[PDB]
Amino acid sequence: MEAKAVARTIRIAPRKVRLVLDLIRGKNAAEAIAILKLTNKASSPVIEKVLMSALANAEHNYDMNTDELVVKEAYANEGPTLKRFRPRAQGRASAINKRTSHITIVVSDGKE
Amino acid sequence: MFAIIETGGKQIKVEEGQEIFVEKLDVNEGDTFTFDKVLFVGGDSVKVGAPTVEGATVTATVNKQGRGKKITVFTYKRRKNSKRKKGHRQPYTKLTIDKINA
Amino acid sequence: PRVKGGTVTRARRKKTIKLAKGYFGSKHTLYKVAKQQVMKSGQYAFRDRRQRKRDFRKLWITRINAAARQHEMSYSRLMNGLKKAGIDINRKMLSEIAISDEKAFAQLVTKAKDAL
Amino acid sequence: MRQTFMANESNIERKWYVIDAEGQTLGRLSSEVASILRGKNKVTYTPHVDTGDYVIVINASKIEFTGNKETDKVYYRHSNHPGGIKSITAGELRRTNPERLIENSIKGMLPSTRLGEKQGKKLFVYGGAEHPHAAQQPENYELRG
Amino acid sequence: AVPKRRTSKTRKNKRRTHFKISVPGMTECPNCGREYKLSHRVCKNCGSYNGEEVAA
RNA sequence: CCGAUAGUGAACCAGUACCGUGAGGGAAAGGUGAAAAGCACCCCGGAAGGGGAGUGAAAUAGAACCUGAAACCGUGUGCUUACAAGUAGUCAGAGCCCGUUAAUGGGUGAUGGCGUGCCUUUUGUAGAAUGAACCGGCGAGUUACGAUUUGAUGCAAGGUUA
RNA sequence: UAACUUGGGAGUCAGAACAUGGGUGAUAAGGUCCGUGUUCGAAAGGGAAACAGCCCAGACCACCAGCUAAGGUCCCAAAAU
RNA sequence: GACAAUGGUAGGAGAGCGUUCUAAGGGCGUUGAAGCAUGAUCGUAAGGACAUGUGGAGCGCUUAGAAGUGAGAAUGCCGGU
Ligand SMILES: [Mg+2]
Ligand SMILES: [Mg+2]
Ligand SMILES: [Mg+2]
Ligand SMILES: [Mg+2]
Repeated sequence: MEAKAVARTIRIAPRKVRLVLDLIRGKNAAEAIAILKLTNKASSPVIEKVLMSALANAEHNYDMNTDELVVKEAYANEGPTLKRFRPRAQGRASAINKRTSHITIVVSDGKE
Repeated sequence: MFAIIETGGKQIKVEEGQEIFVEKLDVNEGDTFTFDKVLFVGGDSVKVGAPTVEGATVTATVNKQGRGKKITVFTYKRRKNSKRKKGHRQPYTKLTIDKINA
Repeated sequence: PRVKGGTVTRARRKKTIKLAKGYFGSKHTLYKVAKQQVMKSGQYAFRDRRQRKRDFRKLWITRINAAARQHEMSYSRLMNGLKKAGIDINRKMLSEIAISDEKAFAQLVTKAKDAL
Repeated sequence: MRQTFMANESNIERKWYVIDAEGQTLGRLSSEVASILRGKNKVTYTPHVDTGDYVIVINASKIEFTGNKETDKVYYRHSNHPGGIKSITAGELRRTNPERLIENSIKGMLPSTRLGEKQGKKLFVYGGAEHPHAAQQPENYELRG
Repeated sequence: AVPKRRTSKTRKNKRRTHFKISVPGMTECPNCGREYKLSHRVCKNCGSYNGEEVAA
């Protein structure tokens, strides 16, 4: 059928996450769990949680099975932007952007 | 067998059953206009001729007498303060053919 | 009574930008650039209508001469043959004739060649 | 806009011709030839496409030059490195790679467009009196000189 | 020193046809029934590179 | 007369935070819904966050809560693109696809012709002279008194009030 | 078919090239200073390869009609090898 | 119906569109206002209706009057990207 799950205000930029997604989009679940769960980065824990969480809600609420579950689409969008500033020479400043994110996964089975 | 006619200041090729557009004639719908100037009719019995081949008459129906697509005019000189803009539609008259030369 | 100048500006700017559909990069989203590119467009039209008339006169002449090289009647001998014959038509009909039917054109050239 | 015949890739015809190069001069030839390949001299001419014909040219070597410009007509390219100019050859190129000579002498009477460079590929020159392309049932052709 | 021009939305993307990252090596376990990476250890259950030789 | 970049600088915990040794200078920041009825309960999760279930007419109104544009960023997809010299469009136009505020239709566009941005200042600028990173907002001939002429209007050798 | 007066309102006072009679300068200058006239400036379009001023000519709008001007007719690039 | 004119900066004259508010008249609005978005529509232009979606309470129209009445550019202020 359809299924999804979300994470919001996650304290990572979009891009660094977006690469990791481009290792995902199209696969089957089990594989993608593995793919995330091995690569040594900071996003892999998070996406792993959100993915398996999505399978959780799909299982409990919608009563699916796990074989045919595939990643229909996934994408991360921009979030609030905690402006900071690091000092710098000659009496000046420079405003860092501590970025955020809103991760979106939509697990699907494809059938009814 | 087709023939060549005159209208406005220009000409058209017509085969019988064909449609045409042309600048306005100011003759309402269904009032079948009949041309009087013709310049050529070929095919089988070929008759090229003097201007206004005589004995030659076309008939046709006035389907629609509408208006055109509003093209924009616009233009300007550069680095100066000048410009202009004024649309212009066009009237036309839409005919199809019965009875190539009488 | 102060006047919030809003509520029109955006609308005007949409009436511009929506004449920028098919333009490249940031020319189809931004007001400024699409304004000035539009103005180039309208001007270009105002020379292009003229230009198409010039063009198709060239084209028709080209095709016609490509016909009358068959009888080795270079294009000018012909036309002078036509003004002398006491007949005259446009171009584009010599084109469509000499494209869709050959024989008719041949009979024209006979009618003109014999006036020289 | 109104009626007039235009020409497509499917409303088309293309042919393969022979031309003797011997006993003939270079100007007259290249002009008339690229007056073929350009699509001119056909009443289906439409210049947003290629009604370009094909042409075969045989026995280039016997072409001839009037006056000097046997030798005092120099050809120049540049190798894009500095001081890499080359007068390296002259009209003696007729002796060696004469086919190249013609094939550049025509491809300057054509534009640099994408079309114009497609036409020029529809030419095949042979300084020798043989050709492989007889499969096409090619024709002869008579120039006006 | 500096750019003179604005780097448009195309070239910023074409330039990024190579920040992708490679599909890492993978294979199922020989008797731990799951995936891991090649010429490496499982991290589970008892370690299985040829079978258990470790605890962690 | 203004209706949150206006109007007190200040609609809110402002002469505050802040800056400066000090005189002193000086901010940004309104809105859930009718009523708090402000998400019991299950599930993943360490949490946060979320999917469900429910309150409510509506929760894509769920607290960073009316409306939610543009820049900007993405996900997918109809068309198209790897011998090609491009102020980027326009004109002509095949091919492929689609069907409208139903009319000389709309989306894309192989290929050809044609074509050196905008304002300012200038004898003249593609200009290698200047300004603009984009977009949203703001923002510049006003008012009194008086003279003068123009047009109108009422009276008329009279007219007019402070 | 314009000319004059009165009244209201301004703008302009840095001009350039081409030809032409001249001064200066070296019978030098895309020079400078004057008279004379044109065009540009405030005017596009066709030709001069390309171009503010040279040459033909003064755009109300639209047409897939025609005849001509300067300049051109082998290909590029329409038109007489 | 004829005849003729209709390039144009500085600049002079004239007719005009829309916004906010007011006065008067006449009208619309949960059986969904305004705004917003989309659209292949009308007008010579500035511009205006219409259909649909979102939106959740005020708005248009005719006549005339007064204006803080229009913004692409200030090495412009602010905000966001
Ligand atoms: Mg507000
Ligand atoms: Mg201006
Ligand atoms: Mg100067
Ligand atoms: Mg701005």
